[PDB]
Parts: sequence; structure tokens; C-alpha cells
Amino acid sequence: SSKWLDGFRKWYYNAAGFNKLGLMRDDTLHETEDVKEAIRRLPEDLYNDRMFRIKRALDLTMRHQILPKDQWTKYEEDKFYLEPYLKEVIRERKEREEWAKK
Amino acid sequence: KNNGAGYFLEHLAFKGTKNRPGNALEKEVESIGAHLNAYSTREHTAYLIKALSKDLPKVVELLADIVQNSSLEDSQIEKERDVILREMQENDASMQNVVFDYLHATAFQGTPLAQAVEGPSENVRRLSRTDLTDYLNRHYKAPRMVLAA
Amino acid sequence: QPQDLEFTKLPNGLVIASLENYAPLSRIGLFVKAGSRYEDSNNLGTSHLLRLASSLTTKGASSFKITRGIEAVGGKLSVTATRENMAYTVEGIRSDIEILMEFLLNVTTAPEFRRWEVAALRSQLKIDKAVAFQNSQTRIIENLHDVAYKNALANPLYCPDYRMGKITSEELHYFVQNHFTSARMALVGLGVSHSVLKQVAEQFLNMRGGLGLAGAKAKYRGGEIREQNGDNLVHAAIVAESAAIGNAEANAFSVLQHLLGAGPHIKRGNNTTSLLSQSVAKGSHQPFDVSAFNASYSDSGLFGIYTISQAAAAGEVINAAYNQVKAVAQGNLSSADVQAAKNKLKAGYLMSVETSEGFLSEIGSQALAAGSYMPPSTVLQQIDSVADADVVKAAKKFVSGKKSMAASGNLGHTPFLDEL
Amino acid sequence: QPQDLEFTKLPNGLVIASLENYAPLSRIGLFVKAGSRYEDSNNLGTSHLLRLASSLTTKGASSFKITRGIEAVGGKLSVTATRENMAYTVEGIRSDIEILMEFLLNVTTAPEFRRWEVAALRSQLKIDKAVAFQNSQTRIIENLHDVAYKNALANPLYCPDYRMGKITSEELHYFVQNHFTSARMALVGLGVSHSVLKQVAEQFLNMRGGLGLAGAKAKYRGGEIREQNGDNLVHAAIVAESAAIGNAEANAFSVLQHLLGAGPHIKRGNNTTSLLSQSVAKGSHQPFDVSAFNASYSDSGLFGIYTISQAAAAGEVINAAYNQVKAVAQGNLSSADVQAAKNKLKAGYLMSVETSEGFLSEIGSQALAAGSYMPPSTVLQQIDSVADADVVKAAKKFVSGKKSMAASGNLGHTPFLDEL
Amino acid sequence: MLSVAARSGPFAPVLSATSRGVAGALRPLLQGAVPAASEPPVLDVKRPFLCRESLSGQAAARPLVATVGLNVPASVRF
Amino acid sequence: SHTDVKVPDFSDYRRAEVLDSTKSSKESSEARKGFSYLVTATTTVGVAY
Amino acid sequence: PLAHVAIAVEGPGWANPDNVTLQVANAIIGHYDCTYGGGVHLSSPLASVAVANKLCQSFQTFNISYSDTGLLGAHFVCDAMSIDDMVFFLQGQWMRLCTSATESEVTRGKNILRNALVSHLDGTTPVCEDIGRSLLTYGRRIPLAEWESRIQEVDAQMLRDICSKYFYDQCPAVAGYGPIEQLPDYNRIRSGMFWLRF
Amino acid sequence: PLAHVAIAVEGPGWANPDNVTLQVANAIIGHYDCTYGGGVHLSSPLASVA
Amino acid sequence: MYYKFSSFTQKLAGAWASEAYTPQGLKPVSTEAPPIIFATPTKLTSSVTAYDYSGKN
Repeated sequence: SSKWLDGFRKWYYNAAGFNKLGLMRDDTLHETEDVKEAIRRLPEDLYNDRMFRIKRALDLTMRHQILPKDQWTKYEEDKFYLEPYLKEVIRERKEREEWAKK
Repeated sequence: KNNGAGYFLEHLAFKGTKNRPGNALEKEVESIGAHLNAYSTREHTAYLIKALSKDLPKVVELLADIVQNSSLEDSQIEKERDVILREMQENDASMQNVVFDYLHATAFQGTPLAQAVEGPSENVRRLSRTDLTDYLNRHYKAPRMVLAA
Repeated sequence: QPQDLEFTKLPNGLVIASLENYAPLSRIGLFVKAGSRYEDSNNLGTSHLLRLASSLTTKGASSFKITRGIEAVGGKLSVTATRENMAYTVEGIRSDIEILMEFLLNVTTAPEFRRWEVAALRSQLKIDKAVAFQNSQTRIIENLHDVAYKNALANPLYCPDYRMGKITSEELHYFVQNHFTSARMALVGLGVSHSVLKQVAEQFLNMRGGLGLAGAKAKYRGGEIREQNGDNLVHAAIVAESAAIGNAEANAFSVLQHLLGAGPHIKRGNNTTSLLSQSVAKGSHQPFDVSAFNASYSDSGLFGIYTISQAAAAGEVINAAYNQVKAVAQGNLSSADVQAAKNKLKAGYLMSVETSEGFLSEIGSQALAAGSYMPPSTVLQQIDSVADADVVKAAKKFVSGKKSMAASGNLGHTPFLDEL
Repeated sequence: QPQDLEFTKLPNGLVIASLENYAPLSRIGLFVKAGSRYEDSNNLGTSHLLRLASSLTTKGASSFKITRGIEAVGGKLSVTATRENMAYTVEGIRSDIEILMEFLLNVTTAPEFRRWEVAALRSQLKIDKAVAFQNSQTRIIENLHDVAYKNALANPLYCPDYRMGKITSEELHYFVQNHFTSARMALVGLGVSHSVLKQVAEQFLNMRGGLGLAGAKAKYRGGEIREQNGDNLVHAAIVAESAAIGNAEANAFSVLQHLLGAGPHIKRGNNTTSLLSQSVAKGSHQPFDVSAFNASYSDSGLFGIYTISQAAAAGEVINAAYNQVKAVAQGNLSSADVQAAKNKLKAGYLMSVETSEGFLSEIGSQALAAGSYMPPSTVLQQIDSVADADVVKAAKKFVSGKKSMAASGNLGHTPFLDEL
Repeated sequence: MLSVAARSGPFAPVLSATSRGVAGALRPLLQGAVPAASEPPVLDVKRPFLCRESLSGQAAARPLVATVGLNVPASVRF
Repeated sequence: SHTDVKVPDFSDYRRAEVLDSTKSSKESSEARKGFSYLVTATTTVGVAY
Repeated sequence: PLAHVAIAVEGPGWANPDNVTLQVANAIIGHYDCTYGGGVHLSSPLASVAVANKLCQSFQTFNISYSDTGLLGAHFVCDAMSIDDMVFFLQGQWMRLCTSATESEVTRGKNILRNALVSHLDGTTPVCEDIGRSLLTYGRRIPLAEWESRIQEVDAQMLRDICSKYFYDQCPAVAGYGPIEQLPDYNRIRSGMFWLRF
Repeated sequence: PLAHVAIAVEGPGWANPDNVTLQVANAIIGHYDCTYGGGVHLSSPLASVA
Repeated sequence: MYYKFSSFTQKLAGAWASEAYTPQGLKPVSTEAPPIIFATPTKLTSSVTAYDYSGKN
């Protein structure tokens, strides 16, 4: 966990390949009701940054190109911008479901 | 690199000359009730005055130094740099002017007719009095001037 | 060179003015004293719909015939309504103008005023009011007029929002049959012979010989309105009762507004010879715009100051402008400033009639008021016949009168009328 | 058997008053001095949004949990607001009301104010203002309070149309942190004991300073507002400055209110012992309704005449009511009329304190105003001490003051302030 | 000096309104366009007052007090 | 500002006779659309066969 | 709230006479905004179509000239949902002027251009502007009688020849600002600049 | 501007005790107005879907 | 007050005094100039269309 799991996480981040399209991790998440609500709750700056990064990725995958290596999203600089919003939406959905159980 | 030189001279042309330093020049035209206007296009610059016919001499004298004796002062350069930044901010709201500039840029890519008359913001932030002097020594010569009445 | 202007007073009270100057295109305008002065609380906004009813069906021409026939010759029909009178102006190339005249004739004499067309037009008057009130000066001036007067001039140029969808054809027919009478109209033609205008007037201006309905007699109330809209700028007009047109005091008030500063003369200027701008620029280190407002009518007048300032520094600008008017109301002024004010006023008057539109509007208003030509040199010498004590007593009459205040914006630092 | 209401003033300034009704149902309220009085021009309409946003998520309970848990036990959560203070109330069964307070205290003490939820209920602000402005008395009193004061009481209950879409959660957080402090609250309980209320006050309420922000003293302005909107009836309120809550002259002004008529004591009656109704009934022959308006606040009051009349008969109704008050102010009244007015006033007070809502509202109002609850018998006793000379002094106070006028309808024959 | 609009220098087009029934060859500068604004909410037909018996009690006498609730309708009482 | 928006250089994708900005267009535009429409015409002839 | 789109092609400049003809073409299409009081009876086909279908907030044609170059085209502001339709309508109008211009239409445009040229020079400021700009651009002051003589040369055949020379099968320059995703791609705008029926 | 529609069935009256049961049924469905406070989180499924 | 150069026809049209002779607004301070970022690093050259070559010189 100390030595190579972080190293294997870095190698897997390089190998998965959304960093060379300029995407962050949370841009790659497939939408559900939860993800759409979490995106709807985002502020305007992060929403506009996300949508520009997504359409830049679609432009790059149109031409079958990738970003230059200095413009690849770094593993440490990758911010998890969405997942507190997603965790709050998941928590309130679980609260609604457990109320509907009883 | 002097992409807003004509616009910035068009601003400083009414702020004072050598023989009429500052607002006294302004006072003079208001003392005769005349109207003083200017514009700057991509190809032409105009300084025009509506006045009465009975004061035809004095106005011509004013026009003379406005095209050949403008006193370009550093404090006036600073404050008119701020004024030009203010009205590029104002003209960003005039959305048809924005589409006008965009159409010129995308139609005349790579040519000197794509750049706007007021130019980019960095040139407003960085332009110096020597550059304005070079522009006025190069382009304000007498064979290119028409005195119209 | 043209000959002098020619006048004719028909027995039904119609004034006819004509100038033969052999212009390439001719201008024909009918001036009617049928503005928004003449409504009351029941038919508000009738003048706004009547302003936009200039392309509806008449007898002798339909809407299609009017629009296609004026646009086919390239001519133009407009109508300009002030709070006292309306002006219907057609223009076009000379060889066509007679057919254009009969179009204007129909629009000014026999409107059909069908119900379905005005039901179509009421949405257009809502859209026109929105476009007009897109800027803030129009909104604050209409509010200032609604506050300054209690009757006959508080009626705005644009129709109120509750009245839209409620103006019927009967109110329009009543307004036309009570105010579009032949004893209140002037037919002015620039670029046409006098016999053509006299022939058309004898043909189809012989139906309403009375003086119509008149005598509204606007009264002054004063007060204040404060539209909080939270904008970054604060507009404020402070006015008071001033003399009507037909007096030497009106000339004194025009000299007073050009002495205090009555708008810009220099592109991106500082307004150095303006006294109000001098006082506020000595006070405030933020952008502003101070000017003198003077709306003179035939029965009353409004004179005051109009200030645009920042939201927080509004009180300093307003108080500096009011103290400047107070200081020039106590004899503290120079005669060179009054001479420059007279030069500004006469230059503005000579530049107003410089174009053909300003000349035709001026002679239409002169024919409506007096029925006779006032040459520009007589206007200039009447300007020149104003003393300094007249301007001093005009400012003294402003400062001693109860004010009407209209303010718009973030009014946290804007004063009230008890604190001027 | 309703033994005694117990009262307690904590050292941080928080008030707890509770009564042991042994009722089937319990009612618990929290009274905060956080009305529309405490907004400047920067944060207009914040209190309206906070009133609507009481049912949002809190740091300790989610909005789904708050709504479903309140509706699960059948309890009621209500927010009642005026210009001065707000009040939060929960109603429930005694066995459940304890956890109901938990929900209430979250709504008062730890609101998260998430941005998306505030953006959601700004549309609810627009709908609520439309519904409340469907009555014309609302906009009359709103314009009347706007004109009658300069600052801190001209702020409306309902959010202005420009501030909708402009209120953020930071302004609500500022309003909560500056006005929901400890020494501005009274916690009132009916159907509970002191120990549980002291426990929940020790749990949730004892963290803030207490003094908060004061306000801007409510300087009087005067003037008039006339809103031409085209209805069948014309509403007109004419007020003047009067004594505040806790002054010795508020009782005399309330006696003068009930002497001039403040409501029909008989359904479909003719208002025989109402002086204003008597004068307008002997004057006019059309539908109308005239009453006396009283509104006393912490440091100011307004007393005046409210008239609903016909469009073409508004001048005679307004002048008849005003001349009736002028005849009262000269001393033309009988002692039996003052005795019946005192009977009407104390009857209205006693039938206002009968239900649990009115009782708890009066306890919270007394705790926020005076900080010492008084029994109703003491209130009736100080009502009984009013002499008719103080009523004549109150009427002369109304007559010899600067009036504020608010009018709406067809204002063709509605008079002005100087014409009265 | 007539032409009351031209009496005021800068306040010529503010005191006057110039519609154009048939727009000519030259276009006016600043054509202008309304934004697509919102719409007011719809409300039911209210209660008219056509008699003295219905109008009684409608005149206000007390200050305006508003009340909202979670499951009770919003009310205003005077 | 809106005047800071400048079109980037397209000279790598750009056609040969429209490269220099100092030469006027409408001198070789007919040749360019003649080439492209000749490509389309030959394709249409082949699929017609 | 609103979107502005400007479409243009080349115009020849200051010193080429068929500018006058191009001016007549603009006078055929003209200008409109929402406050024009004609109704459904305006002579311009694009104006009547946009009034009937409630597409525009405003449109405006232009001819812009510099030294042997210029921009010739149209500019409109409208809401999002209208944009694509208007582009189609606008291009159709141009193709009509390329293919099937009539004589009364040309006569109306000629009268509009006569009134524009004469009524623009009303007052000393636009006359002085015309003098200074004409001495800088044409090298001389073109008199208005010379303008009237050049306007009288315009008939329908040479007008549709000139419009086919400057509009038909030409690549436009498109600028847009606002909610403009219903504004089509460059391929559909370019394909709309010619008719498959000629 | 907008329509009022009422649908009813025959109910028992005063003397029948199952009226109380019917009241509970109404308390499941309840009421809703446009000026409420709960929003989507009201317990009544008709009010929540409305 | 009288004439402003505009109207897409390059003409000195008529305009109000608040925009003909006061083109700069009454807003006090210019706020910012937001920079432009691209997807790829583009060679946005204004003069002479960057460079013209086909190899190493």
C-alpha cells in the first residue's frame, strides 16, 4: 500500500488514458440521475471548465489525436471536484430509499 | 505592435496642444458654441467641427494645431489609457460591434484589415509616447489630408 | 436661392406654409395640436395607439395600398408626438410627392379604425414601449412628468401597461373627431409650390371647422418618486416650475440652462465652461454627468438639473449641483460666461434648423403657435436682448419654487427633497 | 386551572416563557427581531426569501427529513412575519412535540443555505408576491409604508422585482448571523413545562453575541403615491405620524381608531356607531367602505383614514371622512361614544387572545417589546384609564401633521394632499 | 424659438417620441430589440365588490402581517 | 476584450494559392471550386455508370 | 438573451461602378426591426416573411468598402429557435436576386437608393463627410447627378448578372455571437449559397 | 384563465361511523396549493407529482 | 449631440448626445481582460501568417 500501490495507481492512471485527452477523473463518469443532479449542483466556473474539457476531448477524439505530453493531466494535480456533490446526492437518495422502505 | 496608435491619438488630440495647453483649448471652442467631433475607421481618421460661418477663421486655426501640434503628455497618456480600457469594456456590450469586429477578423485573417481600430488590450496597457510620435510622423503628412468644408 | 416662405390662413382655420426651394426631394408635414395633453384618466394611451395607427386602412387607401405605395416610390411616412402636439411627415422624390400627399391626407382626415387592426396593433405598442424604456433617461423623465404635474402633462408619451388590450376603436374615433379639427392644424411643404398645397387643402381639409375640445390647464403639484432598481448608476432629475413659451422669461431660462451647462460640445470632453460640471469635478473624483433640463410648454415649464452619478457618491454630486445653482442665483456670475451662454444657445438654434427636418419641425411649431414666420435673425436678436438680472431672477425663481424630484437606482446615499 | 405563565430571562438575553396548559396539543414558537426593518438597500427582499426558505436543509436535518417528519406526526410548521419581527411556530401532539422542537431549532440555528435550493425557490418568491398582491390592500399598505418613511421602515415585506434572482445565500447567512442572535429571541411554549424548554434553549440557542445590528431609526418622510391601474374601486389611505408601542398615547390612538370605526360588528350591517361610515352614508349613495387605520411599531406609528370608494365619487368620500375627523378633533364627541369605543377595543383584544395562535403571538410580542409579560386584566385596566381629552389630543395630532397618501384606481377625481 | 423638443438640447428625443409608420430608405441608428423576457404567473379570477354589504370590512385597519407554511396556504391579514 | 480574439494561423491546412495574405482572392477561387466540383463530377459519372 | 449573426462575401471596393448596382440589391432586401409600423405589408420579401413567421428581432443589409476590397452581406439579431430558418430565408433572397429578379423590384430599389443618396446629404455634417471621404477614396467629389445617371443604368438583367457574380456559389464569412447552436455549420451555409435548380 | 374541476361520489352522511375512516383516506391525499413550503418532499404522492 | 459615425454603411448618422459625444461610459474602473486559452498550443500570428517553409534551411 505504501510502496507500489501508489506507483501502480500512477501507472494505471497513465495506462487508462483519459489524461492524454485533458480530462479529469470525474469528467469520465457516466451520467445517472445522481451524476446529473451532482452536475446540476456544480457552480458555474467548474461547470464551464468541465464542459470545455469534455468538448476538447471530443475534438481530440474526432481527429484521433492526443494532447502533447506536457498538457496531459497530472496524477497529483488531478482534482476530484465532483465527488463531494455526488456523495451528498447519493446520501440523500439513500435517505429517501430507507424512508420508503419503512 | 502600434495597433491602437491612431485611436489613442484620436483620444489625445483634444486634450491640449503646444500653444493651447489643455482645457483652455476646450474652453475656446465652447466659448464660440461650436461642436467638436472625431472618428477613426480602419482606413480614415476625421476631426470635424460644426460651427457658425461667421467664425470661420478661428476654427480653422484650431483644426491646424489639432493635426500638427498636439502636446502628448505622460499623465494624459495614463488617464486616456484608462479611458480607452473603459470604453472597450463599454463597446463589448454593444454586441453588433462585437460581431462587426469578429466578421472583419475572420474575413481578413492574416492581413492588417483584421485588427480593430482600438486594438488589443495589451497594446493599450503598454504603448509609449515614442510609438505615438512615430505614428504621427509617418501618417499625418499633408498629401494625405483633405480639408473639407 | 429660394424665395421667402409663403403663408395662407384658410377660413376653416387651417394654416398653410410653403417654401419653394427646388429641392431634389420634398417634405410635407401636417402638425396637429393633438398630443397626450388632451387625454384624461379614461382614455390614457390613446395618443400612443394613434401614433402607431398611421399605416392602417383609411377610405381611399388600404393598409396594403399605403405601405406598398409609399415604399414603391421610396418615400417615408413618420409621425412624431410630443406631449403637446403631433406631426405627420411624409417625404419623397419630387415628381411623386402629390400621391404621397393624398396618403398623408387620408391618414390625417378619415381613418377607418377597424377593431381587428387595433387589436393587432396593441401588441406593437407594448413592444414599442419596451424598446423606448430600455434606457433610463426616458423612464426617469416620464416619472418626473408624472410627479411634477397633476393633470394634462402627467399623461405619458407611452401607453400604461394596464390600458394595453383595452383601447378600443371608439376612443380613437372620439379623439380624432374632437382634436383633429381644421382650426388646429398646419400643413407645411418644403419643396412644393404654394398652389399645390392650397389645392389639396381646398380639396380635402373642409370637414371639421370647429376649434375642437381644449382647455385642459395643467397644474403643478411637485413631490418625489424614487425607483429603486439597484443599478450601479443613480439618475436624478430635480426640477421646478418655470415660465411657458411666449415670454422673455423663456429666453432667460434657455440662457440659464446654457450657462449652467446644457450638454456636451466636445467628444470625451470635461465640460469646462459648464458651471455644474466645474463644481462637481472640483468635488468628485469619479465619473459623472450633470446637465440642465428645461422643458418649456405653452402653458407651463419645467426647469432643473439632471444628474447621473455613482451609487455611493450621489449625494455629493446632487448637493454640489444644487449649491452651484444657489450660488449663481445670488448674482455670483460673470458676463463673459453669459455671453458664451448666448453664443452656445444661438449656435444650437442655428444648427437645429440646419437640416431640413429641424427647419420643418420649427416652422410647423411656429405655424401652430402664432401662425406666422419668425425669421432666425429675429430669434437671435431676442436672444441678444436678455440681461444678466433676468438670468439671476430666473435662477432665483428656480431655487424658491417647490421641486419635483425623480430618482432611479441604488438610492441609499441619494438625499430626499428636505435635504437639498 | 390554567395556573400561571412562567417567565425567564437568561443572562445571554434569551427569553423563555411557557405555560402549562395540560392541553391535548402543544404550540411552540420562537420570536426573532429579524423583520424587514433590518435591511438596508443592499439586501432588499432577504427576509422574504428567508421566510420562504425556512423549510430547506439544515446542518442537522435535511429538507426531505424536515418535511416528511413534520408531516409524519401531523404537526404544522408556520412562519409569520411583519415589518418588525418574525415568528416560527410548530404545532403538534404533546408526545411528539419534543422532537418537533428539534426541527424548529435547526431552522433557526444551523441553516446550511445551499445555493441550488435558494436558486430553486426564487421562483416561489415571485409566485408568493403575486398571490399576496392579488389583494389591493396589500399594495396600498406597501406603498403607504414606502412613502411614509425614509429608511428602515420603507423596506417592503415582499421582495422587489429586481432583487428576485439577485439574492444569494451569503446575504441570508449574513442576515442570520447578524439578526438571529441570542438577545433578540423569545421562546414561547404552550402545553409544555419549563424544564424541557430550558433544556432545548441550553442545547441549541446559546451561541451568538446578542446585541446584533440596531437599524436606522425610521425617519418620517411624507408625500403621496398615486398608482393608476384601472379597477372599479379606488383605494386611498391618508396617514400621519402617531405614538409608538409602549407610549402612553398608543391606547388613546387605538380608542380613536375604534371610535371612528375599525370593522363591522354585524354581518351585512350598516355601521351605525361608526362615525366615518355615518358621515359617508349620509353623504353618498354608492358602495363604499371607510375605516380608521392604526399601525404602531417599536419607535413610530401611523394613524389615518382608509377609504374604498367609487371612481367618480372618491373626492366626496375622502373629504367627508377627513371632515369627520376634523370635527372630532375640535371636541364634538360624546362620552358614551368613547365608552363604546373602549368596549370595542377591549372586546377585540380579549377575542384576539382567545385562540392558541393569538395567545402565543401576544406572549411573544410582549416578550420582544417590553421583556415583561403582563396579564390581560392589566391591559384592560390601562385601557380604562384613557380619557376623552387624550383622544381629542390624538385627533389633533392626526390633523396637524404631515400626511402621507397612497392611492390606487381611477384617479380622475381623487384629490391631492394640498387639496385636503 | 418654437419646437419645444429642440428647446432642450440633449433632451430632444426624450421629451418626444418618433414612430415610423412607413420606414424609409435610411435606417435609423440603434435599431434596438427587446429581449425575450419572462411571463407573469396566472391567477384565478378574484372577488368583485358590487354592493355595500360585501365591501364592509375590506378597508384596512391594522398593519400588514404575512404568513407562510409548509402545508397550510400562504395568507396575508390586515 | 472582444478585440483580443484573433484567428490562429491556418497555413498548414491551407491551400497553395491562398497562402500569402498580401495577394487578393477572387483570382484563383474559380480554380479551387473547379477542382472540387471536378472531383464531384467524376464521382457522379462513375456512380452513374 | 439574443443572438447576432453576420454573413458576408466580397464586394469590390470604392472605385468599381457596380457597387451602385449592389447598393440597389441591398435596397431590395433592406432593413427591419421590431418597431417598424408596416405590419404584414412590407415590400421586402424577407421582412414580410420574418414578420409573418415571427423570426427576427432585426435584420440589416450592408455594403462596406475599402481600397479594392469590401464586405457585402447581412446582419441579424434574433432568438435561438429562429436562427436556422432565417439563414435559409436570407440565402433564398440572395438566390432570387441571382436568378429571378424582376423589373418592378429593381425600380423600387432604384427609388429607395435615390431617396437614400439624396436624404443622407441633409445638413452640412454629412455633406462635409461625403466631400472628405470622396476626395480620399474616389480622388474626386462624385456629384449627385452622376449618381443619378449611374442609378438609371441599372435594369434587371445586369443586376442579376452582378448578383450572380458576387453572391452565387461563393464562400461566405460567418460571424456569430450568442445562443448560436441552431446556427448551422459552414457546410450548410455554403451549400445554401447556390440553388440545385439554378 | 384556468379551470376548476370537481369530481365526487356518494358518501354515507353523518350517522355512519365509516365516515371517520373516509376522513383518514382524505388525510392520505390531503391538499396542495401553489404557495406551500415543502415542495417535492410532501408526503402526499398526488401533491408530490403535482 | 448630432452625428455619430456608425450604421454599417460607414456613415455619419444621427445619434443621441449620451453616445455621440460621450462614447466612454460612466463606469468608473475597467474590471479585467480575461485571457484566451486554446486546446492545442496554436501559433496565432497576426503578421505574415506565421512561417512558410518545407524543411531545414
